[PDB]
Amino acid sequence: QVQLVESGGGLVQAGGSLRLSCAASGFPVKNFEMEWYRKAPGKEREWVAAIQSGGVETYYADSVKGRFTISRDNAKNTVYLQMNSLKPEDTAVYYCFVYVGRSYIGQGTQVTVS
Amino acid sequence: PAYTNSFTRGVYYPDKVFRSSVLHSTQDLFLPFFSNVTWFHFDNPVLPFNDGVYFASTEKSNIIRGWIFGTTLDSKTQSLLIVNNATNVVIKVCEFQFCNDPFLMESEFRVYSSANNCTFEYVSQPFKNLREFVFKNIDGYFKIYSKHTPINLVRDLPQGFSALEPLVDLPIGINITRFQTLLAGAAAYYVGYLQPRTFLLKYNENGTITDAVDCALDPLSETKCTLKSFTVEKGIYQTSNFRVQPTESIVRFPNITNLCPFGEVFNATRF
Amino acid sequence: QVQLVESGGGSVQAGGSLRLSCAASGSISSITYLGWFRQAPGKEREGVAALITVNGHTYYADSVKGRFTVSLDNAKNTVYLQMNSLKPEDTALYYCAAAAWGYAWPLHQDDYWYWGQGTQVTVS
Amino acid sequence: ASVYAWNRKRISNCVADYSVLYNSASFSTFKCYGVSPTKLNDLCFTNVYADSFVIRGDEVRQIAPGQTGKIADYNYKLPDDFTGCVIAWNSNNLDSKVGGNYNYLYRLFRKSNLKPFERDISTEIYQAGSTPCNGVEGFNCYFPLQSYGFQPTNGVGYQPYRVVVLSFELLHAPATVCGPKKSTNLVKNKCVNFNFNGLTGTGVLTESNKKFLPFQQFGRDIADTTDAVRDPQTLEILDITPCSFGGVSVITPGTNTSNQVAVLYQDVNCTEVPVAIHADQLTPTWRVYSTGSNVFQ
Ligand SMILES: *[C@@H]1O[C@H](CO)[C@@H](O)[C@H](O)[C@H]1NC(C)=O
Ligand SMILES: *[C@@H]1O[C@H](CO)[C@@H](O)[C@H](O)[C@H]1NC(C)=O
Ligand SMILES: *[C@@H]1O[C@H](CO)[C@@H](O)[C@H](O)[C@H]1NC(C)=O
Ligand SMILES: *[C@@H]1O[C@H](CO)[C@@H](O)[C@H](O)[C@H]1NC(C)=O
Ligand SMILES: *[C@@H]1O[C@H](CO)[C@@H](O)[C@H](O)[C@H]1NC(C)=O
Ligand SMILES: *[C@@H]1O[C@H](CO)[C@@H](O)[C@H](O)[C@H]1NC(C)=O
Repeated sequence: QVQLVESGGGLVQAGGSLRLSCAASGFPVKNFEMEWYRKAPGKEREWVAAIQSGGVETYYADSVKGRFTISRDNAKNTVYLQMNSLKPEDTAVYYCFVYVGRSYIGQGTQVTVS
Repeated sequence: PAYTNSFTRGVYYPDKVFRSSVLHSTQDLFLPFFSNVTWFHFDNPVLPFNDGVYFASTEKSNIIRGWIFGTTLDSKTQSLLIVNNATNVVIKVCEFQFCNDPFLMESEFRVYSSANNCTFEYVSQPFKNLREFVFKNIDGYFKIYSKHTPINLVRDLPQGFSALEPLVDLPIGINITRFQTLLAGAAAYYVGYLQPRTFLLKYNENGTITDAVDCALDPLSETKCTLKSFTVEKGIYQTSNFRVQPTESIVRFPNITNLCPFGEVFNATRF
Repeated sequence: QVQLVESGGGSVQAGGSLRLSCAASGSISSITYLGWFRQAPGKEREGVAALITVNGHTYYADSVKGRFTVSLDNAKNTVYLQMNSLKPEDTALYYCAAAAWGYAWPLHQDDYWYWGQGTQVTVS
Repeated sequence: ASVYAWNRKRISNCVADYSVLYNSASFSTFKCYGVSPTKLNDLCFTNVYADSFVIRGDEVRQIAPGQTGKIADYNYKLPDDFTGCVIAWNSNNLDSKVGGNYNYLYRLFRKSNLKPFERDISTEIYQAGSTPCNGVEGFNCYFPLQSYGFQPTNGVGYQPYRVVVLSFELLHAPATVCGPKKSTNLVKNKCVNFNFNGLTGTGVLTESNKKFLPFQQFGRDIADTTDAVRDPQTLEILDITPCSFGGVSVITPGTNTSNQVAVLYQDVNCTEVPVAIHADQLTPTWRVYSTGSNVFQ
């Protein structure tokens, strides 16, 4: 019932910008918390950013403070990201993450920074 | 073979209550007087529990070490193990695999090889020496009464009366049918068994039991029990009663002998 | 076994002060934890203040930190909530809750509480 | 410990005071099920096994008896009618390194629902389709042993809450670890009630002249009435004498002769008769018959 998909990915250069999405179905975004994870090649999966269920407080990881901006749209049931200030270290496959009863992880999207 | 008689030995304090200069009667798991106890020498057979064990031992050097308690002494039922050593005693109940010939120049250990499914563990601080114990397993517990006294003879139980003080209670709560001793020279140890018996206990001015009588050994001590005195004056003292018990329980009933025609509704060709 | 009657509401200009109270009756000694709830119009009922009866430790939310205080009176068996430096985003329904199972921070609606009748605090 | 290996450790023959847990000033979700926390230290229960993990703090409300979820389904399940305490507190200041604490590695997938009070340990991966995995991770392998990411920039909901479970089960065994028992000082030579280590009663505690061996715990004399109780702190032996009682008798010479009477308080010390009856609560006409010039024993 709960399903997440990811789109909007592409290949960009260093210093570029892209806007990323994660659509949600089967549950409202006003009652559940969101997390975003990334998988670099040769590295373990690490947390990127999170929005609380009330929508009041937003947090980011230590390497991505000041450059990333995560947001949500309550009407369209889709979690968005304003992504800026690129380095080559952020080349990873991007997965959104939620706990609705059980965990449901989307198929992911490819972002290559070179 | 080689049985021994126990001369008025094996009486314990029944509770934690101090009583001074008063004759008190209890009903507990005691030793009946003048019962048979066993003596073995090398020799470690398997003996049953039978609802309470009086234990005694006479030694010159420390030959005996510990015991293996259990039900089947195998890898399906839980088994208790107490091993005393030179500086420590180890108390633990686990799932054990005892050897076929268990024994224990300064070190030898081939009694078990099994360390799975342990539940409890406990460490405390432990012919010339006479050491009397009580093993009992009542209501999921294990209580130990003890006394240490010196004697110098190599034949039988020494004379004297001694009252046994409780030491240690265990939270084990398993079923126990058999146990078996462990040794390393020769040494002696005695085993008696408890039976439910009513006693009359004599306390001194400071609460140490100096005499006792059994209320079923002989009718003089039974009059001592029902009179609550250790000196009985001359006369007739009515104590108890008796009844003759029935044996056969025969059955008598009249002649059944009617033979109603159900044979025509069981043995005819058209109903 | 725990009954709560609360009062002290009303209307005041922003920047003023108000003081809520919630009287407890019944099994007083079983009550371990007093929490003050708040439900804005168009919002879910959230937590504002906390008070342990045994220890006296207080907990506050980030939107009410430095402005709101909570105190306990064991003689009258009544918890108090004093409001200082009010802003017009505080117009909501206030509730007092008594707990008998221990203390839990932050406050949650789905746990077992003895709930009050609700009071109106309106600021502008 | 980890959530794949939170051991069911037997810590026995100890004490555990919980007032130091009460005034620690750091607890968040102190939840005692079954019994109230105010009556947790004075009375205990058996089977005092304990658990430990640092669980992620955003579904501690899912940790409840009769409530499923993610932790209750795949990590730690509570039985119905839980007797015990689950304790959660803030763990932001000490378990937080740079880049996330990748040491509390946790299981995300399991084929069946967890039984209550089960430590689940495994290496093999989740099975969800029909095509088997050949060791190399593929499209339906679904590696359950995932990572908690615990960064210092997380909020208090995302920062983990350290869980310890002081579960109390019911088996045929006495208790091993219980809370402490507070005790006041002793008073002497007074008709006072007392709370010793097991026995309570009414009498006068006096100094003794007898001696004890080190195994008697209390005493008794003939006709089953006690005489001594051990005080286990000071190591000096005290006794009991029952504080006094008796009947009263009134001596009169006749109402036609005079109005005066004499009252006989029998077998007492004749100094504490205003302490014996309530002279402050009765009449002033009764208060002149408790003390005066004609006091005679
Ligand atoms: C003890 O056993 C011996 C030999 O079996 C026997 O002679 C003796 O009578 C027994 N004692 C009692 C009290 O029956
Ligand atoms: C250990 O003993 C318990 C108690 O009977 C039993 O339930 C459990 O299956 C045993 N485990 C093993 C590995 O033998
Ligand atoms: C021990 O055995 C008896 C009879 O076989 C049984 O009634 C009892 O429940 C058993 N106890 C345990 C702990 O297995
Ligand atoms: C019926 O007849 C058979 C053979 O004669 C006999 O064995 C059987 O007992 C008879 N039935 C009854 C009820 O007597
Ligand atoms: C009171 O009565 C008794 C007997 O009835 C009598 O002996 C006595 O004298 C009386 N007292 C006075 C003062 O009359
Ligand atoms: C009665 O109490 C007084 C007050 O201390 C004491 O001096 C006296 O010895 C006591 N007498 C008796 C008989 O107990």
